Amino acid sequence: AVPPSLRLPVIEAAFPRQLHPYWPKLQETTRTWLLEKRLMPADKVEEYADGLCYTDLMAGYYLGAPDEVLQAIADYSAWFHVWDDRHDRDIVHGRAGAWRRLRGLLHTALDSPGDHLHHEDTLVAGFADSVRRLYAFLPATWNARFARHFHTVIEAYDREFHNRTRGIVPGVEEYLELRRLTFAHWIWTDLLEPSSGCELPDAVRKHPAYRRAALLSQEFAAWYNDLCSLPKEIAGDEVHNLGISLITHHSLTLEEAIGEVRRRVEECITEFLAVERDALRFADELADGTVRGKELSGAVRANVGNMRNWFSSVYWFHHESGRYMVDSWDDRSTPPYVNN
Ligand SMILES: NCCC(O)(P(=O)(O)O)P(=O)(O)O
Ligand SMILES: [Mg+2]
Ligand SMILES: [Mg+2]
Ligand SMILES: [Mg+2]
Repeated sequence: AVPPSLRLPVIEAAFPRQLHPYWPKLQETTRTWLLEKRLMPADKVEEYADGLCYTDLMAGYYLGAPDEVLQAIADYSAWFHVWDDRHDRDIVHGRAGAWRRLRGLLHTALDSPGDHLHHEDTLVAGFADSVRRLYAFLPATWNARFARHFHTVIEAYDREFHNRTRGIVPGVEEYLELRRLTFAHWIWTDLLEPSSGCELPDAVRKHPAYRRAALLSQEFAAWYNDLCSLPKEIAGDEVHNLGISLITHHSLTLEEAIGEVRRRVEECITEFLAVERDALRFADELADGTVRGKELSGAVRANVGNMRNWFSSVYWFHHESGRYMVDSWDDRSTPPYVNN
């Protein structure tokens, strides 16, 4: 089971895990994609890819997604972790120019992914393949919203690059704002929509209950990552972690900061339970007797159900994934699955 310091009894009792039926094929298809797109060396794909559990993380989240939608999401999620690793290595090795050029290419490819499917930088070509596929499911209005959100994510990664190269730890509130962008809260929230087959109108997805449920699902996922990834992040000189901000700016000991992060995570769960009632009541209200109302109600219900599924998927991912097993590495500062 889960060690006491990381255990969340409410998740275990009230957020039962779910798994999408396409998971076995999803796992192998993403492994093949990482190999074919040269996002990881063949030996590292064979030794670590399945053990990283990226497809499991998505298959526990976007329940009900069409298989091809889930495949594009899973490829994107694996890509997103490889990009996190590249960013980290560029920082560690002082590759400011390589990072700046990658950042510019990602902004361009995000707006024009088809143009970049055969780019010489394999990380850019793999990004472009996953994004072009994500852009084929819903109207171009959704694509434009995904792009606006991801442009903001890329710039948050750039701010992290500057923080780490200058040895700056953000303040707590600065960190919490930044973390909604580096974790890509609004991208995961956008991806609920192709998974349930419907672009939600602005009036629906901006309803306060939908917005707050979406926010709390992501805050839990990001801050539980902070709690569980703290050991590897301290070992890797990462500065972006709520516990690190608390130690640096509020004078907490390691133990005190861990307890504070845990309490904030636990409160996300019970705040989510309150707002979920309101979001499901809104879903009921959307079912106004019309065909479109039934469609919107069902989509909102499926999306809020997946906001709930994110809690359990993220919880178990952190205990299953090889990504965080720092105690097993020869060099605690260099995870074996990254290209160093
Ligand atoms: N979400 C991507 C990877 C992370 O969660 P990880 O802790 O590096 O796995 P980050 O903290 O960098 O956001
Ligand atoms: Mg990271
Ligand atoms: Mg990161
Ligand atoms: Mg982390």
